[PDB]
Amino acid sequence: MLGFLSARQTGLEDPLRLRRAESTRRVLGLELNKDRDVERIHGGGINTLDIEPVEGRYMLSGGSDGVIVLYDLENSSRQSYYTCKAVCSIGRDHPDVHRYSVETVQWYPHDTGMFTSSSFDKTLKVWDTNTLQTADVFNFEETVYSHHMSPVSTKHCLVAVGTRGPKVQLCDLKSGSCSHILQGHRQEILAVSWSPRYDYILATASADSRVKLWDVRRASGCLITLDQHNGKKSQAVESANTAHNGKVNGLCFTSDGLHLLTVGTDNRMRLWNSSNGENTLVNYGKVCNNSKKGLKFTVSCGCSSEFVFVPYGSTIAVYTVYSGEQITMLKGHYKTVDCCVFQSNFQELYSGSRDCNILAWVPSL
Amino acid sequence: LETQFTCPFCNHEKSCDVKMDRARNTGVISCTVCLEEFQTPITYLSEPVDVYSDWIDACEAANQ
Amino acid sequence: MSYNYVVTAQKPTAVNGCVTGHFTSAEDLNLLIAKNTRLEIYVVTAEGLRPVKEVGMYGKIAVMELFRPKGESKDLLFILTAKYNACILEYKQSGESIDIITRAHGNVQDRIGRPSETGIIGIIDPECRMIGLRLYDGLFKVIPLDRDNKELKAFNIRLEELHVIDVKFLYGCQAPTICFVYQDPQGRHVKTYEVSLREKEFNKGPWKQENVEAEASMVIAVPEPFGGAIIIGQESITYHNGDKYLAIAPPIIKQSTIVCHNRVDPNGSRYLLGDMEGRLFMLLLEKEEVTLKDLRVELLGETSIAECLTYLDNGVVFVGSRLGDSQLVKLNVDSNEQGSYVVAMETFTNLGPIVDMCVVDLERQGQGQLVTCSGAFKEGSLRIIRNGKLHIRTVPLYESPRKICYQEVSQCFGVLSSRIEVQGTTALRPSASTQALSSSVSSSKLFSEEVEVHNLLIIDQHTFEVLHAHQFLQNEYALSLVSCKLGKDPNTYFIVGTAMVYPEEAEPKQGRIVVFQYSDGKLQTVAEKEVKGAVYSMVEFNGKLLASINSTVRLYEWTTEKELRTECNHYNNIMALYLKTKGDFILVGDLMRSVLLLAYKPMEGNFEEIARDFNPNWMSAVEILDDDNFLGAENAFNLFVCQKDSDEERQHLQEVGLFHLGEFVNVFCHGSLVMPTQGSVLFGTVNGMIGLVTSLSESWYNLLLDMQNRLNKVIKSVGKIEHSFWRSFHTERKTEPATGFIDGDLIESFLDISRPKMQEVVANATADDLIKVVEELTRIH
Amino acid sequence: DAEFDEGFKVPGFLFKKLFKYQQTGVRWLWELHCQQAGGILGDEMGLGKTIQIIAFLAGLSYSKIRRFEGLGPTVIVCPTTVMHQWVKEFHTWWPPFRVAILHETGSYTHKKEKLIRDVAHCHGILITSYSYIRLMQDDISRYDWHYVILDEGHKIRNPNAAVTLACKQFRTPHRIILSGSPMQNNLRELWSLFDFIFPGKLGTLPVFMEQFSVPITMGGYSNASPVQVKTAYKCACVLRDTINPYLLRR
DNA sequence: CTAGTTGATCTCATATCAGGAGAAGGAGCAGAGCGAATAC
Ligand SMILES: [Zn+2]
Repeated sequence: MLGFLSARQTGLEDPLRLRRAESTRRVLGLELNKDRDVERIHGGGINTLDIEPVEGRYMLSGGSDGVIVLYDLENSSRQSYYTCKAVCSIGRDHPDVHRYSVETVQWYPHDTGMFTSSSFDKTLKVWDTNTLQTADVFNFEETVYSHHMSPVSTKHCLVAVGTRGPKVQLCDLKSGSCSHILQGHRQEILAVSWSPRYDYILATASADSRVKLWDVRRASGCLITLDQHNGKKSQAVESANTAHNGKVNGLCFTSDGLHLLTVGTDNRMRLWNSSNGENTLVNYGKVCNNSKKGLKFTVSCGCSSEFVFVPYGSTIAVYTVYSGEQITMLKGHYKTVDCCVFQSNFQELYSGSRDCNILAWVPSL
Repeated sequence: LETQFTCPFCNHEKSCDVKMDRARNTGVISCTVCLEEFQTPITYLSEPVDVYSDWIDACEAANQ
Repeated sequence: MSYNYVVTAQKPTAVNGCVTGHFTSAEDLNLLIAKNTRLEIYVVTAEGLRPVKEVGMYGKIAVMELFRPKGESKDLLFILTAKYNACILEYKQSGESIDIITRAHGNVQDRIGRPSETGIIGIIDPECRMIGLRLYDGLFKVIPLDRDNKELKAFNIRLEELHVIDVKFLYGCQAPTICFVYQDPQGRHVKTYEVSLREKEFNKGPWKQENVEAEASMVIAVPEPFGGAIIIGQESITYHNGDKYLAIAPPIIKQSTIVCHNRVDPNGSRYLLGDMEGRLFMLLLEKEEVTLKDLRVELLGETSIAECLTYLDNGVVFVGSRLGDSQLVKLNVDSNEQGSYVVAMETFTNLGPIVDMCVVDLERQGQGQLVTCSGAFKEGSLRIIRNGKLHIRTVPLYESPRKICYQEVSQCFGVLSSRIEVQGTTALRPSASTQALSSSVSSSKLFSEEVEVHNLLIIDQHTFEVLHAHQFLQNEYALSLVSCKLGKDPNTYFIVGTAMVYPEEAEPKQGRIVVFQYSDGKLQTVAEKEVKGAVYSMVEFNGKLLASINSTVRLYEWTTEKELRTECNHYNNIMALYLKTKGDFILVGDLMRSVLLLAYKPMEGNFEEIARDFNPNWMSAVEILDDDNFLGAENAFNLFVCQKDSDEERQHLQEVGLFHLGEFVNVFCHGSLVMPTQGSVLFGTVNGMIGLVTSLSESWYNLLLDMQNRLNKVIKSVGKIEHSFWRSFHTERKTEPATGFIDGDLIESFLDISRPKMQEVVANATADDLIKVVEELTRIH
Repeated sequence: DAEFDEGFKVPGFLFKKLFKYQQTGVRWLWELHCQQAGGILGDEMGLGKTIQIIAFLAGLSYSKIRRFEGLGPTVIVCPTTVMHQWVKEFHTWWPPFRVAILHETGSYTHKKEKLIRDVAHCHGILITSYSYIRLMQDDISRYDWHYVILDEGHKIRNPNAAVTLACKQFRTPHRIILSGSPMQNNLRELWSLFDFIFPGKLGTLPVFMEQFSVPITMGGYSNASPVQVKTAYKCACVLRDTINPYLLRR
């Protein structure tokens, strides 16, 4: 590493080299945090986490008990040991608390003054973070499994919602229009994710073992349907062209948005060319998941090699996205891990699981 | 008396399964969807409705 | 909010790109040299180079290539900036007036994307149908040229290979054909595509992928008579044309990797190749009646460590260097009796990577003097800089200098240096450490291819001769150096922080702080202290030694027994790389937490974290301007000033100033090169620029700001790049406008405009008042 | 020639003939074509909506934008009483379009299936009646139509009529309606028209009714409780801005 | 050939406890029987 510092000082290597190499080294040295703790307030398992995209300071967490906790991740104390204190809380005494489990919570991109939370109580609530009051509510005829706002859209502000209905809802936060729907799936839509690269590209994964990419501006259904075999087993499109041999319960675009990682209940993760949905045949081995709802997993950013952190039983499996090589198992949870969210500023990880714990993984040394 | 119950946490109908371990006098109710689990003591007169009852009561008590 | 004035005392001198062609006139042979922000246009005369223009781009020139579209009388220049400002420029001379008109311009920054490891690549189709940019992994941006744009509209073609090493356009292909080397887990392969502008997509290349050398790192597009390409790797040179597969493995190129090339002849019968060790080779293509017969490589000789090189004519080669002085060398037909055909005609000074520098009032005048550790392995040297224009002496060390400190009592400089030995070990050349008057080696009881040997050079501060050269332990890297007297004894010591470097580990676990005293022309080891990590930085702190072992900033006291005893530690750092001091306060520059205002409370005897900045800036240097202003340099070429704000929120340092310098600042230092503004902080950069930061007053800063906006409205940039965008604080995960910083170069350009333009600037005091103000601003450097 | 942002060279000697609102309508139609969505030229009668359509399609053919080198086969479904008018309009604005009528009167004098095949094979401009769409709904929809223009598209106002189903059996993204009034009786007709032009934008008709039609009409009575009228106003605003970028009505 | 009249037919639109008996399935237990698996 002194070689890295010397090369940076002498201009031999771009500082990009040191930055991404050290980010990768930090991610590889991920371990149970020696001096850090997260305050425990959820009475039930944490189903979702979200660190705000700008300044990466505050973290939302939705629990199976319906409460939403807002934590400050910064060590505002002077000690090396600190607990991520809870700033705010939609608790059981809040007038607008979710009646059932909160399954997805997401900070509004471009601004930390608002966030959103969808629950199995058939509601997508939009909260003002300052007053901590519901600015809006969208009701659905069937329970919400996931939702996502575009991390890129300066123009549109649509929330793509996947419920147990076979339709992907698009709720306009600009003047409230939840009527827009996308047809083409056949069972519950367990995951939805906007492309970080393209403004109007949305990937939706449903229990019909299919993943569809939509240009929501378009009037002609999905753009691409992901196919495991890319055409080896080709059939007229009524039941073929499946992404997995089970329910596809998780989506994640890579950092650049040029590839898509789909995890399904066939104990398989697959990497897809996001421009034509071709399977890249990256192996990843066996990725154990049996979740009946959406599975939240994230990818690394700002590193020499991209990593993907997938909940794997009661562990976090870290894989290399483009080679599939298994990095490691982060092993500190006592029950199945529901979500993991990656802090890209310091290569940190926060994992929420059914054991009512949010565990922080920090690079060692 | 129904054996499958709506989950108080995710509101999914008939998603809760009840297991009566009589040998240990414990009933375990688990939601298949949101994976919420609850364990209560049971007697030989107990039924899945009683286990779901204890779960609802524990939820309301903990939410005070 | 803070008020700062940044001005370039010395313009950047390191050449990061050089291209030749007919830019100024159809008959002129121009040499365009890209120093970091400066584009220098020379005309290649029969002797030397005649400078015809020097323009200052609002951008770091990452790409610079000349191309002649069909029907164009003379070459157009394509420049891409590090912030992805693309511009096509034309040279228009109207008598005395010289103008670089922006024929086209645009910004090609993708909103998201992983910037490629091997860096920005820019190529132009040999028939000038398009510009191909590799800016991000997995993408290949294309700017069509047949569609004559004035906005440089571009489109991305998805490239299935995500780790592309190098790419070129092939010659003699009916369609724009790219040949590129890429890395996949199976190895490195060279593949070809044919780009289609109509279908906006790749098509199957003329010849299929071929598995190339593991370190195949360079692609050279051979001209039409041969066609195809040449791939240069660490160990072999191969030539592919689709069915011709020539290969050589010259043992003479094995010792160092080839990093640059240039085509000597228009038909590519000869190429120049520079290595990192400075060796210059000629690669000859032997033709047979045309196809290619056989490849030969012959060592022409040795030059400066060449970032780039360009054959001008008549055996003259411009060797543009980033690590040393640029050269204009002559390729003789016959050897010089030492096996070398290269003869240096001219040397252009280059303050290389200014890793460290000290301001000294040598000769006991009132004038400062910068002594800078400039350059690298073979081009390492000391540069002494004064105001006389700036006069620059050079003291070649022939080894990389790392740190420098002045010991006034001993009348010498302590310079940390590093040389490469190949084998027990053998020096590759006679370096300044080996040419000392006297020498010594450390015999420490604490610890018991090519390697770096680190030395402490005691250099006489009159003659700049190496009075002494103390070699350190085997596999020991000296990182920090400070000249100070500790405790209460009167002796002044050279205190050197070191680290034990072995290949088996990523972070040093061992190191020591060695206290030397230089007296009677000898360097006696006064004291040692085994510490458990690399001592990245040390500073004298109120008579004590404040050191930074890997993540711990700790304080040592100098006892009556002349040994170092720990007094206090602070552990809340990732790695404390940079340490500064003013009073009881310490400023800890961290690798990625970016600052920490620490305070040593003497009434108790420990540190206290007064404040911190929680933004994740990766640091290169740090300094303390005032009692409550803290200057810091981020590795993304930005300056930022943090301020102690005015509860726990008081522990948050507020970034009150932001600025994009465009240079990698390596060192700050209080001082000035001269005999209205408060303070003076000189800084040294990687591309050789020396700059100067001063604090301004509020009203004056506001007035200056106003002048900056007016000049931006008046002065026209070369690539039509907005000055605010150029100076906007930029990082891969953040982008903000410049605040709290005045661009001194732009203000000082107020002199170089005609009076009507001044009146345009000063539409809403008189112009003469502002001329006086800018003159006074120029006085400080 | 007038040029748009991405490049859509509407010819100058046609574009100059249009009026300002007509040129705005051509701009709007081509924005839809870039978004690959449909719309409703809901301009009331007498402004001239056929002129806008022929001008836009002529520009799309000359501009050679591309799938298809320029404009492909398009079908215009209009009432019989105006079919001949349409061909004359084309023949006076943009002659080189091989426009053809599908009718018993017609001009083909052979099998009509051969007319569909021949016209599609030449990327022609084919005009039908709504009845022919209904009757040959399986045959006419096999030749990859690039545009579908339902002139007087209020024939689709009923979401139950066989003409509605036959017209919604087309596959192209490009669906334009030329109707003087998108809705005539109630919001069933607005929903049907929007289900034509853009299948997914407004929800399924049950959802649409239960969200929009009942609250609006309940707030259309003067004895409504204040909450009812305020909800009706809000829901009307939501429907308005949802349909704003796809109904051009002047 | 060739247009105009005559009937049929379809679409569409206008509001407001005092049975019993037997056969088919599934359930849980009980054991038999054989493969592997320690182990003397
Ligand atoms: Zn549940």
